[PDB]
Amino acid sequence: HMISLIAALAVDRVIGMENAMPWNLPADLAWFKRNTLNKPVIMGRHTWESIGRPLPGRKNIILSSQPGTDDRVTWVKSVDEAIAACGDVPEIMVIGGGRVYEQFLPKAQKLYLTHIDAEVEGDTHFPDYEPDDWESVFSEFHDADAQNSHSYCFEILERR
Ligand SMILES: NC(=O)c1ccc[n+]([C@@H]2O[C@H](COP(=O)([O-])OP(=O)(O)OC[C@H]3O[C@@H](n4cnc5c(N)ncnc54)[C@H](OP(=O)(O)O)[C@@H]3O)[C@@H](O)[C@H]2O)c1
Ligand SMILES: Nc1nc(=O)c2nc(CNc3ccc(C(=O)N[C@@H](CCC(=O)O)C(=O)O)cc3)cnc2[nH]1
Repeated sequence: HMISLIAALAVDRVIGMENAMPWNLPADLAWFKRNTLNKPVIMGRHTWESIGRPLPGRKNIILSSQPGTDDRVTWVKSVDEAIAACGDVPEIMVIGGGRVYEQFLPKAQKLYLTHIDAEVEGDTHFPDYEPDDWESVFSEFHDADAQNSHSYCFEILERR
């Protein structure tokens, strides 16, 4: 199989602020849905709380060292257990946040990254990955518009 990370990064790899997303980009949330639908998604407990409900049409797997508090999703206590709980699927999507991205990046073969042209204060960052390890296989830039207040670029990287 294959482990992929998907994330949206503002300037300086900022991904979060006070457990929220510090921007509003519906085209990027649409890209997120398109690339995770019908796949298992692994997330940390903070990100589970920031989303606030199960993502429909996906197997939601939550990492936490503590007992689960919601039977609509699957709770696991370690990275290996989270991968196992995904079953035999072609692609596992890891959807953050910072702590969880850092643990799965060495296992990932593919990164789905949106680069957002936005300056935001953040307390959470995407991990600092070695660019030599990754080949860009897809890149699509979009200007800001009436629905998306920042320009953004969709990128898919495959591990070399
Ligand atoms: N822009 C994006 O693409 C994106 C993606 C996701 C999230 N975010 C932002 O990221 C921020 C949250 O990221 P975060 O780094 O603060 O927290 P996180 O990684 O979402 O969750 C961290 C928690 O997950 C659990 N956990 C992680 N690894 C574990 C392991 N190996 N074994 C057991 N439990 C484990 C622990 O929960 P316990 O404390 O219960 O043990 C830990 O406290 C929020 O601001 C969110 O908005 C942005
Ligand atoms: N590219 C990317 N952008 C993000 O905003 C993102 N966010 C997370 C974590 N946070 C969230 C927050 C909300 C939703 C969400 O509501 N998605 C719904 C609505 C899709 C839409 O609005 O178009 C979904 O069904 O996927 C997903 C992830 C993880 N990876 C990401 N990856």
